[PDB]
Amino acid sequence: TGTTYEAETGTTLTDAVVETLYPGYTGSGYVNFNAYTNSAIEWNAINNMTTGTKNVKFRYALESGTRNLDIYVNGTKVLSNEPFTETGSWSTWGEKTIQVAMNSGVNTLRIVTTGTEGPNMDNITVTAS
Ligand SMILES: O=C(O)[C@H]1O[C@@H](O)[C@H](O)[C@@H](O)[C@@H]1O
Ligand SMILES: O=C(O)[C@H]1O[C@H](O)[C@H](O)[C@@H](O)[C@@H]1O
Ligand SMILES: [Ca+2]
Ligand SMILES: [Ca+2]
Repeated sequence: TGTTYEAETGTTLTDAVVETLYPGYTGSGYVNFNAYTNSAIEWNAINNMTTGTKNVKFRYALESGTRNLDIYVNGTKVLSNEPFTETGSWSTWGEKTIQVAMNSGVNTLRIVTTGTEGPNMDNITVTAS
């Protein structure tokens, strides 16, 4: 089952805001990226039992188009312009899973816009791959 970390709480936001306009989110809301570039969500407390490759499953909404995010783990960029494809509606919450290396113990993960803005981001769920 893993751990789910909400996007809206327990994070640091840059040019991004907590929003509740579209229904279906988990927790208290979701995050809306505001800037086409350099908007960010940083999770500061991703807590793993083991070091290894993780499945990081983003729950997100994206009415149309593809939007690409840079993905950092423990301060190092590890995915460049990773695509988030459309869900069809701002209240259609889809899932996208990436496979990235993380350490045991406490880690950080930061996702950043790069020129196409971002999906509305609900949470991430991290499991061992
Ligand atoms: O070590 C791991 O990968 C897993 O550790 C578990 O305890 C966490 O609940 C899960 O989120 C991590 O993916
Ligand atoms: O296209 C976007 O990024 C934005 O479009 C609308 O403003 C929508 O209400 C937002 O939730 C979304 O973030
Ligand atoms: Ca937005
Ligand atoms: Ca949420």
